[PDB]
Amino acid sequence: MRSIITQICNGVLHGQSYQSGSNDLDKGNSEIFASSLFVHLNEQGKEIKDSDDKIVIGYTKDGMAFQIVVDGFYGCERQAVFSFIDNYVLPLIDNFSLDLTRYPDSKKVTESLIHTIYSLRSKHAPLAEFTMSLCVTYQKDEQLFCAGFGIGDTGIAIKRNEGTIEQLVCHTEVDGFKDAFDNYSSANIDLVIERNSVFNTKVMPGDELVGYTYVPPMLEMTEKEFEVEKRIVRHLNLDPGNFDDKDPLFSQLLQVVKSKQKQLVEQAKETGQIQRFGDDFTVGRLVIPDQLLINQLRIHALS
Ligand SMILES: [Cl-]
Ligand SMILES: [Cl-]
Ligand SMILES: [Cl-]
Ligand SMILES: [Cl-]
Ligand SMILES: [Cl-]
Ligand SMILES: [Cl-]
Ligand SMILES: [Cl-]
Ligand SMILES: [Cl-]
Ligand SMILES: [Cl-]
Ligand SMILES: [Cl-]
Ligand SMILES: [Cl-]
Ligand SMILES: [Cl-]
Ligand SMILES: [Cl-]
Ligand SMILES: [Mg+2]
Ligand SMILES: [Mg+2]
Repeated sequence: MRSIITQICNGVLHGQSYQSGSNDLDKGNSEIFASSLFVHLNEQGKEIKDSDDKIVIGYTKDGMAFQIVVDGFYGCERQAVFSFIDNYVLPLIDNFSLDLTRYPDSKKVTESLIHTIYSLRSKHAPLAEFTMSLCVTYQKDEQLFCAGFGIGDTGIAIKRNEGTIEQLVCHTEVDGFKDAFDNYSSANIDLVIERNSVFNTKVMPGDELVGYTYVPPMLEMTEKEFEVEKRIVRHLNLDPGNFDDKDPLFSQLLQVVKSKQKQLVEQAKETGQIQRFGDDFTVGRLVIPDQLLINQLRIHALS
């Protein structure tokens, strides 16, 4: 392993939360929070499974930043999922960044990467069934860019230095399907790619990527809905109307989620009825580095 991992979270045990803290190596540019928003009450309004989510954030040996957001389907497979990401996905990231620099069409480079990941999964990790988005930075033409993709229900948003929030990877929903890295979706990888998210964008130091496995659904908006041959596909974005330009997006998302979750739990308790809703909740932050930090990380990777 030549990449530098500054934050990692392999699930969290039921009933617990995880807050990573900052890592001094990348000057507090990366953090993870992991918990569960699952609520299950009896009729008293009294409370009644571990997380399958994983986030990895770090830098290649070339100092390029990456974030990987993963959501495993099934609790009995979670170690197969977490091992697959370590053993097969992470070693691809450095060459992905180099191929984005070296080839003219980022869309072809990313489609090739997605095909490779399904092939490795088939050959080496049949029990790793999971949705995933990822992104990496790369340098071209004396500027910095970020490219990646998501298949399934994880998302990646970006808060730009000037304060604008944009979606890079949307949460995709397809009627009657759960598109994913799994045996079933591998039958038509190119159709799966076409209806999910691939992106390529210029970034500046201080732009802030926020990856997440889940948010309470009233906090998303529908960016686009379209039909495929007949199923409806929905692209769901974090709704920027809940945010402002001052604090980091990671800070504001945790605050807006926690306020919404206290409202949901209060409503659920007061109904005098069984209630069950919510899911595992894992959030990663990655601030795009400046050149000085990129150079420091390259040195650290060598020594
Ligand atoms: Cl590695
Ligand atoms: Cl660590
Ligand atoms: Cl913990
Ligand atoms: Cl399960
Ligand atoms: Cl392969
Ligand atoms: Cl093989
Ligand atoms: Cl095998
Ligand atoms: Cl496996
Ligand atoms: Cl480009
Ligand atoms: Cl397969
Ligand atoms: Cl296909
Ligand atoms: Cl909505
Ligand atoms: Cl810079
Ligand atoms: Mg899920
Ligand atoms: Mg899951």
